[PDB]
Amino acid sequence: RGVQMLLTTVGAFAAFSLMTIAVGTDYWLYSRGVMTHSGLWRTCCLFKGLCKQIDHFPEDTAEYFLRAVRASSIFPILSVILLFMGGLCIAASEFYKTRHNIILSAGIFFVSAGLSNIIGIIVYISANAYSYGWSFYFGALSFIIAEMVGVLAVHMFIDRHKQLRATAR
Amino acid sequence: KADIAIAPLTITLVREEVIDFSKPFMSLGISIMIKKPQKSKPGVFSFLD
Ligand SMILES: O=c1[nH]c2cc(C(F)(F)F)c(N3CCOCC3)cc2n(CP(=O)(O)O)c1=O
Repeated sequence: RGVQMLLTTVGAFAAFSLMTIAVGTDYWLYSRGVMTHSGLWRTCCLFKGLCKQIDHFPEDTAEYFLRAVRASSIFPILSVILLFMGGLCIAASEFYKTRHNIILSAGIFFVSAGLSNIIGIIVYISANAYSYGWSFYFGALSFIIAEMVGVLAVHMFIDRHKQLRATAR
Repeated sequence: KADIAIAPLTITLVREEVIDFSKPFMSLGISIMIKKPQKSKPGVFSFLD
């Protein structure tokens, strides 16, 4: 009962924290002219110690569209905003459960936020064209925890719907 | 100031009017200079290329 809900809540909280850490720094690694890390906003070298915003969008129209999407991180920022909205919806549905159908829309928004985060990871992997950062693996692990939390949330929702259907008869 | 010029000087009519010229040793023309076409990132068009 409450154990699965608390596990889903701490999984959503850990996924939001790892998404924030993926937004922050150390997302990728690229050897410049010496190694240098990047966190999709600015690059920092391994002289040594200086940091600057190296997310310059200039140096068919599909290349300009892909460069515009890769600039300023349109997909993962909106994905993190949708994850925060899903966490707020799960917190509003945890206490005073009046309507028994908002959890389905919250889970649908949570799965769509996970799919958008995976799509943004695909965009950031495509725009990379030599190693990888740790925040990329942290964002992948947060995507795994988000998928498992969505499965647990829809499992609790179908269990609550089956309990309501059994209590209605 | 000179005796003979052995250099790539363009044979024109206005230069014929003052000095003389021999038969051409190498013919040429105006050509097109472009870069060598290297590999470009194809993108979404590779789904049904
Ligand atoms: O007598 C002329 N002989 C010329 C000989 C040459 C070359 F031999 F190739 F060096 C060139 N270049 C073209 C290519 O790049 C470098 C310079 C220009 C010449 N021009 C100027 P034009 O009037 O624009 O032809 C003459 O007048």
